[PDB]
Amino acid sequence: GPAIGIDLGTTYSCVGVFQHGKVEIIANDQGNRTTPSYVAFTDTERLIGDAAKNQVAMNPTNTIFDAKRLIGRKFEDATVQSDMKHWPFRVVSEGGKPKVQVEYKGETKTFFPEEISSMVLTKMKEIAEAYLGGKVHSAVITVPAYFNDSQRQATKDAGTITGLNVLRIINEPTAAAIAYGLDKKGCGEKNVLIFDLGGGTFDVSILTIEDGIFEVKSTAGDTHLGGEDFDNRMVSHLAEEFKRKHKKDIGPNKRAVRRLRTACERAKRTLSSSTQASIEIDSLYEGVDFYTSITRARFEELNADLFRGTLEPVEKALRDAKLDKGQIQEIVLVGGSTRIPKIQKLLQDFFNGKELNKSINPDEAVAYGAAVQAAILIG
Ligand SMILES: Cc1n[nH]c(C)c1C(=O)O
Ligand SMILES: Cc1n[nH]c(C)c1C(=O)O
Repeated sequence: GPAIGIDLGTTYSCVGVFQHGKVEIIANDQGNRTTPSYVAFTDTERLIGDAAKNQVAMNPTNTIFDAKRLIGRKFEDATVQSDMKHWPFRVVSEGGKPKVQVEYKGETKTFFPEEISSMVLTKMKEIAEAYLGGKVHSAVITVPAYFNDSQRQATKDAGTITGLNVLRIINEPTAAAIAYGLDKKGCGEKNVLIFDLGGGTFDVSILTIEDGIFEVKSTAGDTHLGGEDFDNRMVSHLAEEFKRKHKKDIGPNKRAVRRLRTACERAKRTLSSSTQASIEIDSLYEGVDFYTSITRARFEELNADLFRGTLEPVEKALRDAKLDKGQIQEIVLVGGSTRIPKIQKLLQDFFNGKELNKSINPDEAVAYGAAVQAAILIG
């Protein structure tokens, strides 16, 4: 082909290739194995991916993210009207469809959600082409299992605009199950729970798999819960610590809070493999450094409700599928937040000690399965 898989994610995207019998997940030009689903418009240029996310603080009204929350919807939809209230960018209506409105080269422009997503897809396509050489022609692109046909078709339109032959739109939990070979493992029916906790969304899906055929039995979750919520908890804790030690409230100061959040995001990643993380911020406020450290136990304490709370969508997906938790044959971890040991422990204890499918980087599992599926389709 080449055989290409794209996870077009709400805040991050991932691209993989199936080559010499195996998947390789592809790092972008900054060496990052996942790429922000971000597009920024400036006085001179259109930035995509890491370049767009890196200047977001400097240009928030013209930096688009979350276009996946708009794609395939109507402007009048309850979710659109609700989501709009939390974005720093303007959303407007054209023929009843939402468009983002930005400043670009000193003029006002509007873009359909599939136009922003096509720009993200083009960046993923060029990432794959730098890695492979030559041109990428086709891709499997994934969507959430709860997406309707307008959302699916608008995702496909993004691919068409990019100039990709979209071989198939497949469900994200389905691609994760394919990554683990669960359609080929021990071939009756398998009940598979996919536990997908990303940066800003939480999706639980129950699939059945039989003779290589997938059926979505139930979906549950929280469309506004992710890793960013855990970082908010750490930011409040550490802002209070800075106040206690240095008698300075950084709360009213946008830059000090943003820099604290950057340190907290990085600390949280380290806490997935170490029991402590060090914060090293130079001149956080009024020339006062903030060098400190945080333990894993403290991180878990600050997030006790949020982590334990992820089991309620698990219980609801089971009740909707009319399954007892003992009837799940496979559990798959997806999304960067599933690396958190306390989340893995809670999920494993809920499932009476059952081992978790977790050996694939969870932020890459969806693109990994999409790349396998692409290989099958091109043959
Ligand atoms: C680049 C690119 N890919 N898709 C679109 C719509 C664009 C653009 O217009 O810049
Ligand atoms: C990487 C990483 N390690 N731990 C976490 C929570 C992540 C992530 O990507 O969110």
